[PDB]
Amino acid sequence: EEADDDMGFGLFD
Repeated sequence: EEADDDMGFGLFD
């Protein structure tokens, strides 16, 4: 899955 756009926390982590 593509999600390497600066993101990762309490939401989809």
